[PDB]
Amino acid sequence: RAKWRKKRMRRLKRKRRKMRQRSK
Amino acid sequence: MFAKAFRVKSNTAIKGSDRRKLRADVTTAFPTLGTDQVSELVPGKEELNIVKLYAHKGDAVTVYVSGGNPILFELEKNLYPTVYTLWSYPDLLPTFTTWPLVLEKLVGGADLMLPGLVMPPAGLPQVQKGDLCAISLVGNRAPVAIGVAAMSTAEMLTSGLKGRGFSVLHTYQDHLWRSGNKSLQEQMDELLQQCFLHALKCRVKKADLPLLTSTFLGSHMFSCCPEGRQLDIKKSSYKKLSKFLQQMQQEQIIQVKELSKGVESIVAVDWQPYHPPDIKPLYCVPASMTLLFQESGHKKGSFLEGSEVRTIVINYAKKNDLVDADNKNLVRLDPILCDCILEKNEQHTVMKLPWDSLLTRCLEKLQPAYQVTLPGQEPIVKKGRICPIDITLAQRASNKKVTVVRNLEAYGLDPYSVAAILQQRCQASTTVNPAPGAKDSLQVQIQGNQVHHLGWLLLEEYQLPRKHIQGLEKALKPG
RNA sequence: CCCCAUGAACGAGGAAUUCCCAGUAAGUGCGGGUCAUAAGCUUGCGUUGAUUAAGUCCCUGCCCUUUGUACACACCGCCCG
RNA sequence: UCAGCCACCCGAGAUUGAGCAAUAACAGGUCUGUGAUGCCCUUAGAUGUCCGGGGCUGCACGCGCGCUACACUGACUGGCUC
RNA sequence: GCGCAAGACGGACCAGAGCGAAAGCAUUUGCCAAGAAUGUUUUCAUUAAUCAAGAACGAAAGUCGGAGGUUCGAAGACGAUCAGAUACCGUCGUAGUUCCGACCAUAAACGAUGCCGACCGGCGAUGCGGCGGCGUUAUUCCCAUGACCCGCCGGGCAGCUUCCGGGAAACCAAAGUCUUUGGGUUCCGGGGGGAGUAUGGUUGCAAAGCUGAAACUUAAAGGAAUUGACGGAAGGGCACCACC
RNA sequence: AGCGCCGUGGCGCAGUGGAAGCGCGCAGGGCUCAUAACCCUGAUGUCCUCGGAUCGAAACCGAGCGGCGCUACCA
Repeated sequence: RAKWRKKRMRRLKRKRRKMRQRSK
Repeated sequence: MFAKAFRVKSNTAIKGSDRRKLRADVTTAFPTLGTDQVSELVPGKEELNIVKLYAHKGDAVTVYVSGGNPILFELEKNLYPTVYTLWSYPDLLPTFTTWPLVLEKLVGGADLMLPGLVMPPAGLPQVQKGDLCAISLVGNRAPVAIGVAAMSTAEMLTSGLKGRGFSVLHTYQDHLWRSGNKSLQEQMDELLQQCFLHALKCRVKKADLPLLTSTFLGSHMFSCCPEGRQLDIKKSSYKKLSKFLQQMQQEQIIQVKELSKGVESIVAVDWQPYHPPDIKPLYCVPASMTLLFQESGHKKGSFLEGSEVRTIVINYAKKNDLVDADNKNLVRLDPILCDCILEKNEQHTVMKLPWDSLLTRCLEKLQPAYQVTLPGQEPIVKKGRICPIDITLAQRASNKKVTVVRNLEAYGLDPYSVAAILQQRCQASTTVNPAPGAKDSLQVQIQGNQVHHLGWLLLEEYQLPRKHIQGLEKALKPG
């Protein structure tokens, strides 16, 4: 379903935003 | 107050006004030093919860908690500090030192009698009736209890020491304590080649293998820490790694080669928890043998290692002069040995037994037991054979298979942690349910046929012996 | 098949369920089939001959109308992590 | 006031019971009823046939049709007529 | 049953009715400024249509400060159902729901139909202003005015109807005036995935927003309507291999 | 240190004397095309031991064993 994979995408993106920090 | 294990009815998050009132009451109770330390123990930016308990006796207790730490507790009435909060801030309450004989019983939740406090080791400063105090000892430097005075100190000393001086509200190792929480080529080539050759020699420092120097330069870690050695080879006299490999290879340290891909490959010249548990076997003396052990000091119920049973039987065969004269390997059986260690068909048949037979019979007549030391704790003694973790497969509902794991707690494994780990490993639904027999015993149910993964979990992860696990052949695969 | 003996379970049968609307259920005997000797089966035949219904979709099963459908090897379908 | 439905009379009869049964289909049962068959196997110590014996009938167990009864409107014994 | 307090919310009246650029907007009373339509033989005399850059407002949730906490209530905690429910049901209940002050700029923000203009069949209704018209009423006669009643005119929200014509069809008096193709203008799509992802840029306190690829992958994905078959949908209908 | 409560099916329990059952479990079956649940049938123990009362009992006296709890604990 759309709403949920949009959500999952935002989870993943937040996680990627954490794993790559401007300190790296 | 807490001497029994008590459950929790509920947890309430406190609004700002009630919070301020509560802190005003703590400041009134203690000195204003409380408030100075409150900002540490009760930060304004942190959540403040009250834990509502129902006692077995139907009493409503409340335990005030911020950040997981129990801080103060009350029944209908004035707030009292936990022994842990008081260990951190001992100056918030007056103190009373008690005689040693009371100590044991003081950690049994028993009230502190008057005579305990004027005998010469004890001491008694000045406090009014109703005031809250820390119970202390001579030979112990932390408060073992929290209690309230039923009599003023003067009245205590004066009366001839009869009746209850201090009601013991809280103590060490009661249930509240057990809860405990709620939910430059010189310098640079010297450093470099020192720590870098030492990180070219041992393991994981790689001994002798063809490998890239880069990987090794970026390998600064040993034993989960950096060498503090961080250096770039750009700090050396070698503007290239090829030159560094020209020098370091010249020293009878490394040998060099270039891969067809272009990396520089060197072949060196060779120049929080644990998983600890402890298990020991034991022998319990049955009634029938008591006579045989009378000389050793052991009665019915006494737990003995095999070595002690052998020493006691040998000592019994020497002291009663039962060792045969012409053969020192034989023991002539008196009425006591004949009664306890001989069968009914041998009752008058066998007059003598070798040491092997006598010792084996004496060991088999005793009740099997065992002792488990789970490190950090005192030994726990159990009766019977060591019970293996029991894995069973059941067909439930309509064609829905379940794996049930039992006797985890025997090994000191928490059913909930294991259920979680298994939930992540197997990737299905796990539950923790009550188990047949016993009392509170728990079993872990996984949805499926998972047994190989239990093989992975128990044999590999926790490194438990294969003899302690049961029912692994019914598994889909060996894993 | 026939004569004597032997003479046992069985005291109207639990959940469930089958068949049936008038010369009908049901009792009863008879003929044919199979058959050298054979019907506790079957297929027909008469004889004695009712209680209750002339109603309904509750159960079960299938029919038609409207409706929804991402199914059409058709819900034992398709399909998402 | 149309089909037809209900009561009664006149009557042997105001409901006799079966057979045959459409367009379609089922991947229903049928190599074991066919000198009806496409294949496969067997083909001379034959999966052929005839001869002589055994076996489909076996018995701690379930599930099925069916018979017989559990008695006084009955069983037995004679007698009378379909 | 009597009183008291607090915070929310304005039932019925309420409609295919009104008002607003859209979000949205219903207790009384006053104050403050707007606004469409209508009326006009008033005035200016082309001042106008649409809009990159750039600006104003922008539901809910969300975020910071403050106040406030009745109801409801994510999180959490139990109790059940269940093979399993960290779910539907139920008891408790944090953030939030409310007000004030700063952010956020996204919705199936939908009429899934850009805006201005011209033309093209009827028919009843309605809302608002105007015009005209017998007759009733506010008691009996005269004019006002209001309530119904019968029409006409101009805007509106809609409806029904039709071989106007469209259209793949559902349907549409606009989605009509389209191979007989040109009234003006802005935004914008190019098989399906990959992806509204990666990256850079930029806005934000944060969650995110705006701009936005490729490598690769794939013969379809899709829209209307048509017969089927199915439904734990709504209707009927039959049968002693259904029941009474 | 004691008092009570316990010592009855595999699992928990009833049983106010002629003297063993209730519920789950287990072997079967009925419902449905079939299984699971659902229903219906089979079955399931010196009643802690020792000694005693009692015409005769898990049911009543004591000696204990253990284990429960319960306490109130003057250590």
